[PDB]
Amino acid sequence: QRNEEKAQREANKKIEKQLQKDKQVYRATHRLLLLGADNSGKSTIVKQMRIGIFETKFQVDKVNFHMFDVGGQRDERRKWIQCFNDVTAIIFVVDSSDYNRLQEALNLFKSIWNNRWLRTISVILFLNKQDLLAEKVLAGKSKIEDYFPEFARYTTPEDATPEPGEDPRVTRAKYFIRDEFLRISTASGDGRHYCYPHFTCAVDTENARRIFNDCRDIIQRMHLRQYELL
Amino acid sequence: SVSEIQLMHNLGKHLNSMERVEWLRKKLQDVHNF
Amino acid sequence: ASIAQARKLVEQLKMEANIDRIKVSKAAADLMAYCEAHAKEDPLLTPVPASENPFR
Amino acid sequence: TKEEQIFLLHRAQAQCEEWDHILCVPCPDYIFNHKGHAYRRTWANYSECVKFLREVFDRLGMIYTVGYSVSLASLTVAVLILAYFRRLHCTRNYIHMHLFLSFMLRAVSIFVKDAVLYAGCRVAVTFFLYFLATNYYWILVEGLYLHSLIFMAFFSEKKYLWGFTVFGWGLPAVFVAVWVSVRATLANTGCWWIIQVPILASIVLNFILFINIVRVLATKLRETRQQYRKLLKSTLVLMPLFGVHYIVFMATPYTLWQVQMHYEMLFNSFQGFFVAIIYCFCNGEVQAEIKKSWSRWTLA
Amino acid sequence: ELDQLRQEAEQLKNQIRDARKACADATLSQITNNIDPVGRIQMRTRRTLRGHLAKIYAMHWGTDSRLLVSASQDGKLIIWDSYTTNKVHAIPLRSSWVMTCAYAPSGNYVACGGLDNICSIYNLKTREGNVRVSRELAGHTGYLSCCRFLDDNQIVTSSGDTTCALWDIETGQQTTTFTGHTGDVMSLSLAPDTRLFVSGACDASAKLWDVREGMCRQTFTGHESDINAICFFPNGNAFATGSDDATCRLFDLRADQELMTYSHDNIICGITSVSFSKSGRLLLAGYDDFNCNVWDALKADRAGVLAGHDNRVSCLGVTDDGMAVATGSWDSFLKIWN
Amino acid sequence: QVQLQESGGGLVQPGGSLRLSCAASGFTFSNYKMNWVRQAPGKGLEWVSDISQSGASISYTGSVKGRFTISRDNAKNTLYLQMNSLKPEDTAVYYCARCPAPFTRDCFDVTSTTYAYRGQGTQVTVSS
Repeated sequence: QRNEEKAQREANKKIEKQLQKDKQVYRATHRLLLLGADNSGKSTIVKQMRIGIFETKFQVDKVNFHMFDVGGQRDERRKWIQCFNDVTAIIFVVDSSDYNRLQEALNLFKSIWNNRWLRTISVILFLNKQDLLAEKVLAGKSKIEDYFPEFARYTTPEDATPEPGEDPRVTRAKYFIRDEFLRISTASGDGRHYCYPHFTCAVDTENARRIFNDCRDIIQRMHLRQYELL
Repeated sequence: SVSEIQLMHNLGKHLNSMERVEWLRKKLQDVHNF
Repeated sequence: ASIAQARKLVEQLKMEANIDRIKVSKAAADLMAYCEAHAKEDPLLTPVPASENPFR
Repeated sequence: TKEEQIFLLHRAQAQCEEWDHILCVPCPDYIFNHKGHAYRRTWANYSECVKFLREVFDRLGMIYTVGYSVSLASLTVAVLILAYFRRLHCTRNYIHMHLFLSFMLRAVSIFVKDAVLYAGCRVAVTFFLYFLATNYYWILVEGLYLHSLIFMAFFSEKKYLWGFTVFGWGLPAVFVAVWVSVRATLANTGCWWIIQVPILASIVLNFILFINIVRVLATKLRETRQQYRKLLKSTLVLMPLFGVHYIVFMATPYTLWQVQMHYEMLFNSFQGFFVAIIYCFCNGEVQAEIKKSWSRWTLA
Repeated sequence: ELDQLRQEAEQLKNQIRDARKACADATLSQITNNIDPVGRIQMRTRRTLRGHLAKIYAMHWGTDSRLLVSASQDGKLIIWDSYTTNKVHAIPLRSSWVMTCAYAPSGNYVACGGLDNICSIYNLKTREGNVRVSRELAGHTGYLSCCRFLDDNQIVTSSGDTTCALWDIETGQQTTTFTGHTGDVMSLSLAPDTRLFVSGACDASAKLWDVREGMCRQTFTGHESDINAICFFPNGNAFATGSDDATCRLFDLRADQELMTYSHDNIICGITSVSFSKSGRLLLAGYDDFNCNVWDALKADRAGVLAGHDNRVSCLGVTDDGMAVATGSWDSFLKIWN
Repeated sequence: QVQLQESGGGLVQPGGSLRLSCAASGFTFSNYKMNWVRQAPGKGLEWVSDISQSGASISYTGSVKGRFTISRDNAKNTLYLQMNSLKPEDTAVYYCARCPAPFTRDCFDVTSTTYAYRGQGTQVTVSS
């Protein structure tokens, strides 16, 4: 009978009530994909936010984040990466010291940037293990020109601000690796997505807000991208 | 100082001083003759 | 690790080697039979009137 | 009327009844420059009285009429486009349609003044004053939206929409109704700051948000030659939206009066003609929407 | 010795491949040349569903052909009623991330999983205030790409560790494992008899698995890129397969050949989902180009096109009665089509 | 059936030369982006070089930059590599690889352990 059709309409009221409040929390939270190599120190940064997928949540200036560490699956990442296209920003962590695996990281970044489904999403790059690179250059056994011949005849860009008590020798090397990352970011130049490189180490008691400030820039830029204000 | 509103008000004030133009010219000629 | 699976790899290809295959022309004719069998009763090939349709 | 001016001189003549045809001396109130004096065929000097002794008012008629004609036509085929499938964004299309609507009411109320001077004399002018106040607040609301989308910590969109949607209809209605008190106080036989002070406040508040919205684009263009070119092309499409026409002449109360009429009527009239094109016609967002919606409609 | 096995394997493959010619005595095109085509088809939308926040990845019809469930990446598993456009249940998950969903033939249970590697089974007829997780199928190393119910107890699952698995929900342990695939297995379809199922993986090849035995009965191949979708011809002697090479391929189980390739020169984007009609004439394949092309499965000609969705169409389904087709997409709108 | 069967490669003195080939079959060569990947003794898979569907955007790992030269003949459906200077670090098995998707500008998982579309590989070795 048609009486029962009213019963389901009453059930839909509770269903709709739950979905509408669930929409509020869903839109409030920022999804972030944490990507990186085995030796990158993905797990190290998760220790810094004291405030087989591993999900972490941190409150910064009372805005809720959710950062997804995926370390369960096989190396083949061509069909499970597709699912992180709605994500706000891919936190791509890389080990600066591991020069042999640095090119493989660069190639992984190129594939993420030029992916069809991840074309619209910006990648917050963390050049991790900056401190560990610092002592490695003073050793002077491993040389970048061996793996990257263009480094030999490369000077520091003008937009460089070294930290106090930093050798200029390391500063050229430090800003070369980011430059190599940012080479890919400009090649497509469609303004759809934007790499945000940062120089970080283990002793850094920060990055809770470095992701906050970068993710703020994409949320601001995504509004302006609508109006045609840029 | 709003342009539309101010202009409207001013036209309202001047509305009188529009059709008396002819009459005005005649009276001016009369004063010249005087 | 090659010898672990290669021994059983030849044991995998044997099963498909021993399958009963006839002329693929029959398979085309076999799909003819089923497509026409339920064509008259499939409401996607031909429009269905809104009386009996449940999506009107 | 000429008839009334003749009557006022005739009343002055009957009072005099020496009479010189104009006065029985401060330049007479019943005519003239009234801070001047006339001096004494019997000799007289009325040079001070005639200091002021109009064509541009009739000339201005066609200037804004054509502009608001193309403005009303352009937005009518622009508001309809916002009723297409999707493209009903909170961010843009839930404020742009309201902004576009406030042009319709203000544009149509221009033609009422020409006709009536339809509705009663007091009501026709009160609808003009209110509909003009909302158009100068809906431009502020637009400015108070993008500046809220940026300087706020992200933005909880639609948490504060009702708050600013009423602002573009409510506050001007609150304020204009105070001017109705003035209408009761006023004679209203002749049928003619409170109405303007808020609007002058709206112009300065909207402009201060325009220097806080292009300054942010200064930061976000250099750090991404083409940069310098891209900033001004981006600023020109934001130039009409924030209503920065109004900032120059908002101070000057003088009505000089030539250019205040010629300039502002040209832009305030054509504003719809270059706000519909840059936000509903030219943009790729609806251009990409219309090219595929056209194919979908003709698909069946 | 490694070279010895590689060389020895080649003659076994060579004799298998050589036999396939003997079977290929003609092509399907000559036998289907005589038949008149279906011609113009005009599928209209009926019942655009709403409710989901994030992209719809997966959906499934029920046996009644009325209720359908779909999973989206927001972490809601809500069951609609097609005719009344109404949400009967809205089941929260633990993992926003879910790549699969299946509705039990009984309709008592419902399946879903993704990056947790858990095909979580939910009770719909819970007496309590809210539905509860019956049993977590833990043990897969990789993401679950597709799980489908055999019966109230038996469920087959494909993971991202290149292994299919049959599970028993009462026991709560993996009974049969399917090893053989090189690449990540993406999709399943059970046979009508539910004795066999086919499964495509990221190696451009499908494998027919026997459910009881747990061994690959036959290996299908000929696709150029990663396969995405797979569905039986309703007879259960054949199946189509969508892949990233932007073609569908009909494969006969009995003949062990690839009869037809469904390709148009214009289309350069991969197939995400595939399904057949009840007649098995209208092969409707969902593309990455934000549309769903209804292929004629006999003649290999695009009869029609269903240009509904804004973003990519992820999942397809046809009703068991064969009234309608549903199309979950990345725009979060399940549109029901007829 | 997708298959990449290589030819050439073997023993050569340091500073020698080797013309590798990657005769591809069971798919259309013309639409796919190809790549070279080498596996050093006691190391993970490593990327060598690339070709962008027409020979336009070719790139190298930097370690082998300015030494090797890739070409393709779409008519003959073959991939090529050139060797001019060979170091001890270069002794490795060389797998010819194809990109997964057909009309793309991204290649994922080509240095993975069990990638589907990689060849049997040729052991290129340099020694006395």
